[PDB]
Amino acid sequence: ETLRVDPTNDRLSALVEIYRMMRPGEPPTREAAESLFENLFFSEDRYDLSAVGRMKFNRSLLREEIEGSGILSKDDIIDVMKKLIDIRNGKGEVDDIDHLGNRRIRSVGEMAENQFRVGLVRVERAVKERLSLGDLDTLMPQDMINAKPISAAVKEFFGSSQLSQFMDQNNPLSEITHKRRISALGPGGLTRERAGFEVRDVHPTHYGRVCPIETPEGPNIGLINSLSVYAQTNEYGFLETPYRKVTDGVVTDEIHYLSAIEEGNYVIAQANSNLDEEGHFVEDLVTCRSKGESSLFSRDQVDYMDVSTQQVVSVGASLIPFLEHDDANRALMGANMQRQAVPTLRADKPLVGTGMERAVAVDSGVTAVAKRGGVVQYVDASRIVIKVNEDEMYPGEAGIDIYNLTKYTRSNQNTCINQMPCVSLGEPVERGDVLADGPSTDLGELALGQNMRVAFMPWNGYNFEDSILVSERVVQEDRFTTIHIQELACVSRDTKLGPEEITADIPNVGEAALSKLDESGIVYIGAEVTGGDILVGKVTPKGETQLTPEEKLLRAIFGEKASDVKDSSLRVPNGVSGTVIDVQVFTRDGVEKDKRALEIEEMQLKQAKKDLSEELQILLKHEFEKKLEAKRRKITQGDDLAPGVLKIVKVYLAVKRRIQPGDKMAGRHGNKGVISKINPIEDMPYDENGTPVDIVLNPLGVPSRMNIGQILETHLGMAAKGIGDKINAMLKQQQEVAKLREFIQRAYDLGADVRQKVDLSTFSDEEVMRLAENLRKGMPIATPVFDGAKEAEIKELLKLGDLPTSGQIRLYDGRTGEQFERPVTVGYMYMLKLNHLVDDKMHARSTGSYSLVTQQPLGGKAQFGGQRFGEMEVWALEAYGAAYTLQEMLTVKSDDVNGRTKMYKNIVDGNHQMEPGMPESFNVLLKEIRSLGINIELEDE
Amino acid sequence: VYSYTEKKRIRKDFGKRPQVLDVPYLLSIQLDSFQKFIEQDPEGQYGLEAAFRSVFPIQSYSGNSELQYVSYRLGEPVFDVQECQIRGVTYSAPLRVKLRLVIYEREAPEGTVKDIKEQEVYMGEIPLMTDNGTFVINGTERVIVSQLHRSPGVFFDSDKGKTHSSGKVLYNARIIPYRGSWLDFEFDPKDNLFVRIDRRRKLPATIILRALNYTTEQILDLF
Amino acid sequence: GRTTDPVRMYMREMGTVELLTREGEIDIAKRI
Repeated sequence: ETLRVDPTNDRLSALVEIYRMMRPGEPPTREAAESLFENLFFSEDRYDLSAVGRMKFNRSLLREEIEGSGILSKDDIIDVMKKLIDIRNGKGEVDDIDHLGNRRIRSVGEMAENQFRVGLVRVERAVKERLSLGDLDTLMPQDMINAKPISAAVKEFFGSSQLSQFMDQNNPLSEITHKRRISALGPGGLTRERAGFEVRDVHPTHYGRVCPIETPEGPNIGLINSLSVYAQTNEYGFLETPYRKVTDGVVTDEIHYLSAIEEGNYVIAQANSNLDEEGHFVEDLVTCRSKGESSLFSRDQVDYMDVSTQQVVSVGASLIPFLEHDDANRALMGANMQRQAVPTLRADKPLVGTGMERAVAVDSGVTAVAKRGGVVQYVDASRIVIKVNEDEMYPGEAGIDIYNLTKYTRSNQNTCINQMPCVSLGEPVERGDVLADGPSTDLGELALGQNMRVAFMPWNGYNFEDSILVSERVVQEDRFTTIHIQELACVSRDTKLGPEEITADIPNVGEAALSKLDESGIVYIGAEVTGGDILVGKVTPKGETQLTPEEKLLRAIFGEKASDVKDSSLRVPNGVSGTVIDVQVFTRDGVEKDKRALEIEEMQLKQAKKDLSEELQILLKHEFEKKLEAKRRKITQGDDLAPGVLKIVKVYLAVKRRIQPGDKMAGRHGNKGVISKINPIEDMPYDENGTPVDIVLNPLGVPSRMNIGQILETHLGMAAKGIGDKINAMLKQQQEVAKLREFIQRAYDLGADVRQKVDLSTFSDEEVMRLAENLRKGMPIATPVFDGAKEAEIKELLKLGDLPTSGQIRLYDGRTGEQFERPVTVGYMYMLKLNHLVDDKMHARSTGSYSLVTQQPLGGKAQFGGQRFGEMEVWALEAYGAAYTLQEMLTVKSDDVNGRTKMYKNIVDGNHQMEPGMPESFNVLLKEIRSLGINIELEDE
Repeated sequence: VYSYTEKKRIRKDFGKRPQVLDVPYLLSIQLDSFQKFIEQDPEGQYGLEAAFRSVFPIQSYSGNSELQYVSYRLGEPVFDVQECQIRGVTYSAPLRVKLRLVIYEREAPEGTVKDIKEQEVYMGEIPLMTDNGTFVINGTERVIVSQLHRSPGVFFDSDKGKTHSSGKVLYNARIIPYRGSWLDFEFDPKDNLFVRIDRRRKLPATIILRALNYTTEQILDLF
Repeated sequence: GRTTDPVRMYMREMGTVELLTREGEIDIAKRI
């Protein structure tokens, strides 16, 4: 029937028909049509199924050759048509587009290679065109090729592309979870606007390859998936996950990485399956999943078993203790939130973790890890020096390692990156040991927040919907305080009226305002500035001011002169108040350096010599001196700045944000919350011992959203702290080594058969005391994701300490001293400070700058702009009778140019009346419709 | 066995399933990909070598003057990572490619060449990956996120009866390359097979068959 | 078929005239 409807009769007619389809209007011709068809699919230059493409093509056609060619053939096309026909009638299955055996993974190397090849083709075009006229001795292979296209392509990819983004750096976990992030968007993928639900949905093939919960909720949900903990990538780019091979009945320890399409062909046992100490399943019927579904299978039926119970989740999802007790929505929220925790002043530790904190802390290069074992030779806040053990020493070298710690620097999110040593002098360290603690890390453990004594009770509406009541002791201990380094640049350019200057002479500012600036006009280092103070003093030349009358007169009266320079000094933003910790000066090559630039340069040169000289002293002389001349030349070489800009001064401010109502806190279980009140320590609930609770959380938050993990986390949290408290006592009275060893050993055993064994007998008395001192703040506990601590074990640990196993104590009102009825749940919960500080979100405006084409206020808080009173707000005003409110909102407060100045004046003299007028945007619309050939006018003028 | 930094403070461990495979390096996905891109292998499989081999050799149309690629190397970065962050620059390595311009003597189909000009030339600066999977591009640390995209090959994706009344299933095949145009086959409700190229106007499928130098008789012989 | 591309229409209209024959340009200059 296709032939019946087919209009063509010969090959040339078909070629011209497809030519008319491809290039309508262009008359079809023999040679052109032939070339077009031969270039579509059968020319290697303009068509390529990659090796993976050929492999998938040959697999889908049931061929037995995994390799082949990159261009299509007659056989390939005809076989595709034949299989389509077979699917139409025979037994054919629609391919699942969302199958992870059908979706490939592209990484940075591949995409960069593709864009480099794009640059190469667009340089070869020029190379060929130039070669069109071959020469003998006038051209070289340096003039036929231009680097600009290749550089432009590479820079366009790496700088301005959807798949290359600013690195989320407010956390170790945020960095690590950004680096292993999968996105279906970008050039070659879908679009968030028209992706479609089916692609967003979780697939049974995501199991162990793509996390089911770690994904952003919003416009692009299910399109920004994150890689699972154990997931890998094929040579071809398909995600594969590990499994332990099962013989007849023995679970072997050999690991096979199975891809999605291979996963169906076997039945895979669960990680929550038992083994009788020899590899055999205890139960004769085990739960498996064969093809999408799961069922029970005989012991002698399974080919594979899950490598671990953690392998379904991502790294962030696998840091949530008691995840299995949390609703999937709330777990999604919890992972997303803990990606946003701000590093506080002192990283505490998770008192209740999952055991994945060490992996995240070390794998992300936020700490300093020993490259080679040895004995610590010198420790300082800024560096560590290791004397390598001779076993790891290479013959031709000095066995010394110098780790230079990153001191207070700025992250992409304006947080504080700072590395502190975590070792003492003369201590033995082995390869892979943590030597310094980066931001939000405690002895190599990821420490995103603080473990706080929380009580679950209402307390007077101060935690009403999700609000949080916080004690003043929490603020006093500065345990949710953060450092927020920020850059501020003053750039002096070359203007037409004259070059800009960074002098310290600034008109219309008194002696005191310029006290913080040195002679060269730049603030001092360490100076505590306030919102409004000058940082860099700058002045721009100006002329032909065109003074008005009754101002010429005033200047004449006071014998004053109008300055020929206007003030353009860099001032501290209003509200911000920190200390100046760093100043950088970038001077153009030709310009002459100022006093402060020269002073900075000498400090950098001496520092450079000091670092190089110390390196040689600690540890070669030829490389030392050669590097000193290179380092010296780099320090004074002069900076390649933008065109016109004469000199750049960057000032780094260091703020300290403590805590306040409006700051968003969160636990790891999706329990959000904004601090509402900060309470005096004598107003907080307290227990029989007079110890107040740090935070009070509403218990009505828990039941509606089934995140029970937090409650569990609280109980275990209490239990953990309990152990520490006991240890604390045994350390305040110098009891003995034996008693501490016995109690700590008893605390590590705890009943149920746990895979972890700790024998304190091999711990020397000195080591046991160090362990006890590290455990006096609480006993850290690991509760793996789906293999956590059972409730009975929590009760047993609560019993080891003298805490009740119900998890609830009787609390008293600090206000009245009366016992709260109905004992309340108190414990320790890991609270995080999220990067949603009310410092950065409060914003107000009376009048300010206005938009250019439409005479309306501007955007939010960076241009000091106003709030959008959108269309739905207008509807709300209309539904009320508020017609004067609405009119003033859309005429005098926004758009009427003459109206808003009159309103400002009228308010100034206490006459709260307006002359509304016509908004300027309607005038713009009238001129725009008239700018088409449409005559629109106002009647009855 | 307890490492020194873990002997200081041991985390009590619940959980009963023994560990058989430890967590891999968490940043392998980025580091391995960029290593394969930047490192040069003695094969055209991966990276800049693959790109050069795939397109860099060039022949002057009707002139038979050739420009061929020998090897490449990455020059030392001018600045370190920290200096790039401070000044504001892309942590990049220069790309120096060895090229050879071979000139063929006129009327030499055998391959006799006049001369060869072998010179090393500069082809842009490629941004480098720091030790932790990041790129500093203009002094700011950037991350390139891996993309999950439809794999090349043939896919059969009949609609679910959402097109025509009675919910008839119209089957289709689609060839997706890495580079090139798309080639779709589809069915209409009247049970006819139609070819479509780069998602343009529909055509009867047999047209493509005729375009491949097939007659009606052998077409029916095939199908 | 049909197209809206102005460049395609220009190509259509201009390509109709045969390019030239040597000694034809000389005769055209002669006519000028």
